[PDB]
Amino acid sequence: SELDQLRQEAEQLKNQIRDARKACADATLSQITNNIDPVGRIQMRTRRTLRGHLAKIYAMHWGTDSRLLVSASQDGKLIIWDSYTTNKVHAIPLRSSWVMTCAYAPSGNYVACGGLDNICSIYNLKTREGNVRVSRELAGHTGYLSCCRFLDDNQIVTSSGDTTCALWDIETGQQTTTFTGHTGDVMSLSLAPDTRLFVSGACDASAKLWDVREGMCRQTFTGHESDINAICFFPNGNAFATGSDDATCRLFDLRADQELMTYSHDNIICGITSVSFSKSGRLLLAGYDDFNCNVWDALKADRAGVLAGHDNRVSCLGVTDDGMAVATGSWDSFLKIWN
Amino acid sequence: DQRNEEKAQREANKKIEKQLQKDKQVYRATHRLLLLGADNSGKSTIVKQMRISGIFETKFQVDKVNFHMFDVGGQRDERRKWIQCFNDVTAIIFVVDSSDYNRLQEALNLFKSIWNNRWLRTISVILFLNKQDLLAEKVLAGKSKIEDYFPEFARYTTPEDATPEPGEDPRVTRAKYFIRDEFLRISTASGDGRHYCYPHFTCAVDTENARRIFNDCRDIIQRMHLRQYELL
Amino acid sequence: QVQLQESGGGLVQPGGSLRLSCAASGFTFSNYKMNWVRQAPGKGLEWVSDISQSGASISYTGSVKGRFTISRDNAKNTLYLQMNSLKPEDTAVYYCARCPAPFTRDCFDVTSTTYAYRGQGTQVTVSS
Amino acid sequence: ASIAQARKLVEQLKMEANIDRIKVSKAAADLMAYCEAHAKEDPLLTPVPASENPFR
Amino acid sequence: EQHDLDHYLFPIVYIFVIIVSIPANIGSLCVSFLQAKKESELGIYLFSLSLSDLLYALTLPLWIDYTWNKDNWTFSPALCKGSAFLMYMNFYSSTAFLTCIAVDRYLAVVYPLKFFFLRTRRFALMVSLSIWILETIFNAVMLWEDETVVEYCNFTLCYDKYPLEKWQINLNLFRTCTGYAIPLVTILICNRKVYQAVRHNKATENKEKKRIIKLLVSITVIFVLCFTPFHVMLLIRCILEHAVNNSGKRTYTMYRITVALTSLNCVADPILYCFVTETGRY
Repeated sequence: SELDQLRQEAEQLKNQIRDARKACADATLSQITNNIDPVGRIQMRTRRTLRGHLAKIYAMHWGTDSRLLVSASQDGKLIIWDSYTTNKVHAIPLRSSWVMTCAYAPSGNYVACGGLDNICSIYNLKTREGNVRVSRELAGHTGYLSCCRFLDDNQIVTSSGDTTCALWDIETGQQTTTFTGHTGDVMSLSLAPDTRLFVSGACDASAKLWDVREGMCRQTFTGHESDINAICFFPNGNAFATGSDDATCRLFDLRADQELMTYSHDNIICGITSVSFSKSGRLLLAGYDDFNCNVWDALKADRAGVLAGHDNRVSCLGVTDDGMAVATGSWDSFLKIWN
Repeated sequence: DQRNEEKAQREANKKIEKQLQKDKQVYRATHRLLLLGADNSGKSTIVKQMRISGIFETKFQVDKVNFHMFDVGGQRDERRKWIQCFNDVTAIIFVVDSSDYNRLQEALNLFKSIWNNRWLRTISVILFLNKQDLLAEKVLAGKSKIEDYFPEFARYTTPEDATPEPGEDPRVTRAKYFIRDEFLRISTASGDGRHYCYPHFTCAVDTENARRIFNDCRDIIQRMHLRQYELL
Repeated sequence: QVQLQESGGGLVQPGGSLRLSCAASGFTFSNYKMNWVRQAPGKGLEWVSDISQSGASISYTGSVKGRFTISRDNAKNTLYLQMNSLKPEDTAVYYCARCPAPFTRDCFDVTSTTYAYRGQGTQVTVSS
Repeated sequence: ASIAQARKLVEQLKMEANIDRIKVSKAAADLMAYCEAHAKEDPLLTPVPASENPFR
Repeated sequence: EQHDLDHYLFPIVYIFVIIVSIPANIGSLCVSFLQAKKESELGIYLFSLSLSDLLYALTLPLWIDYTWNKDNWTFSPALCKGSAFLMYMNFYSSTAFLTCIAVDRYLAVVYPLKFFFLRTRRFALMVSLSIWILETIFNAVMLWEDETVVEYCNFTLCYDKYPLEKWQINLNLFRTCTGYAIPLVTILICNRKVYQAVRHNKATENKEKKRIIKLLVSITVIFVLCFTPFHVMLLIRCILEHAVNNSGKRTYTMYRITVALTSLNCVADPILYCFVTETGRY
């Protein structure tokens, strides 16, 4: 019938793509990088231990200026604190206590939360009245929100459990472009510094790079064997790292369109929950289910240190824009700043 | 000014901490329950009998104890990811229609997945076998036989520790306790005293399900205190 | 990329035997517990059997106990399920679904309407 | 519908096919050059004295 | 004073108590502070009780040598007065902490869904501080008075003589009432109620029910065996002296013996509250 030979052509296209991608293979990152002096064991200590959350922490996000931090907790709070003096500059109660992501605007005046209610709530942190209040209740998605990022003060990118990513105009609230193509539900998204491209990680072991203006998917990356729980762009914008339940974290580049290295050890076993690069890109920091985070050498694929010190599992991980600190949130209701 | 604003930051911090303590007291008092079941399981009937977008939230209180009950309906059937949020609830209220022999295997599989999950492995399950009147009627009917679907029913007898109704009729009792033991075999396969299931027999007419939930939550918290206020 | 290619589906007389294979190329095999999922015409997806790693802790659904058997060879990344003494009520399409995560004893959404790690599957028909 | 959804996989995979590629060695060299050219700035990569640290 | 019992059985008993109490008390302080970090009021109560036990362990050697040298305090009289004050305050602080921990366990197990405000770190610290302060205030009465007793054959029989102060007899009655009677009855009631609650529990297997039964009965029996003879014989001395306004020497001798039996509590309670304790075992 039509379906049989159409799937035959699809498999043929897969064969052609795989052959072309293998033609790009000349040498692995190891074969070029093997003659670089190793970074060496680096030590990072818990400079600050922010506390005040009554339940597990699900997501954190830094700001444009690497001072203010927002944390999302399932007890129903989106409280934000000043990391320098360990002071809570605001506390936001939520209509729905189940929140799985939080976003700090790149202008330090809006914050967004969203969880199982399928509604992205935007709060006005810099209101004239001085009292935080929900600004626009972004509704229309048919699934739990997994990650939201502020493209601008007026545009936001949200990824939900209904296998869709969206671009919302906050002024009106209606969707602008709907990103479809994932078979599974998307868990994490990461905007590029160029703010014209972004990659998404769903539970179908596939990484899809979208373009915000066109609304299509440019390239598709498939190297994992399990659900993707974290994704992050390399600082230059031509690579991105991906975490998964398969106890590995891989790095794909965009131009060659294939994976570069896999960062994993035999005893890792547990999955990866959050991943983020340093500003230079030499160090890849990945959260883990076994109550700790590991510091990976992005080019040597060797462990350089562990940020152990968390009681429960590590849920979120964020490196500041200046790169002077790294913050990890955990399910023990404690957020720690490492430096 | 810097000193003036630095002291200003402290006062806002203190005000937040005063509110946080006032909210921490309410959070620990209130108990959270997750309601799981299929479309025909019968969650609506019980949720109406204790009550009087996306997640449906129902609040009931008994013996001056506040209970928060969540029902997740807006999500898709895929639940391997959003079920991880409820790793801290007091208990998981599982509702199973015992009168449908075709969805029983799916209910057992869901119970097995919930029980052996790494994140919910410490959450006790208050099992609610609902709509027992339909089971009794269909057992006296004889049109549908459990032998067709569950082939271990033939070599099985009601346990001594049973509480049959005066009008239960032994076949209904045997069938009910077969379903309950089918679930309990999964329950006892893995898990220490941290994990436990509390099967209950309920129907659409039952109006005391809230009190049963209260008693089982009392037992769960009692076991937790046995562990933490070291006595165990 | 993860791929699960099924095989063996065909027309068989009621009471015969046919063997269902499942090629599993795209991931490490021995660290995943796989299932079998069927879907009859005019019905939803339903469980058939499940096998853990190393060929232990085997389970079947109640309708096909004894008649069905499941086995895996990690040396070949394959899953088999042998159907013997078929009945007209076994007409369905069989899927070689896999557990979402490795080193895990709980399988979730293996019978969901849209699953990432499940093959297109072969149609098994029984008629006189 | 099944042929409808499956066809969308064909056109999208066709679009991903006609995309200019580069050798992995060149992307590796670019990644290495970016990592090396910015090594001095990152405090995490190279421990900076306590004066620059705002958390010490 | 026979002085042979005091020269032989007292020193061995007290040195044994010291050597086993000191590490046990230190370990209990460590585990109790760790539990207090984890928001456990039982941690605060255990810390207070272990501090009392270690205070007794530290103050032991003075009284050990006192009993060794035929109950003659060749050191300064203020030293003997301070040592006696420390011993008394330790005993009654331990009693009050034991009744508090029993009441806390009962309030937590029997009523797990209620009485949240009585189970917090703030209340636990309040109770511990109040208990310490009240114990010091109550036992300052002897500090203001004199306990060194000069007895020429000269021997300073510090708090060892038949008879002694009438106000010390009133303090006898007050101590034997409010430091032992209330803790004893409250511990009995609370432990029995906890047993009743644990019996009807469903999650607890039969083996763990038996373990809890044994532990609770052991707590009660150890408390009674280490504290009943002290205050019972103290009341016996009160009714042998105040009523009558050799046998008296023997009565004071067995009173001394009861003192050593109570000294055994400082090694009895830390293990039974922290080592059989699984959480502290980890």
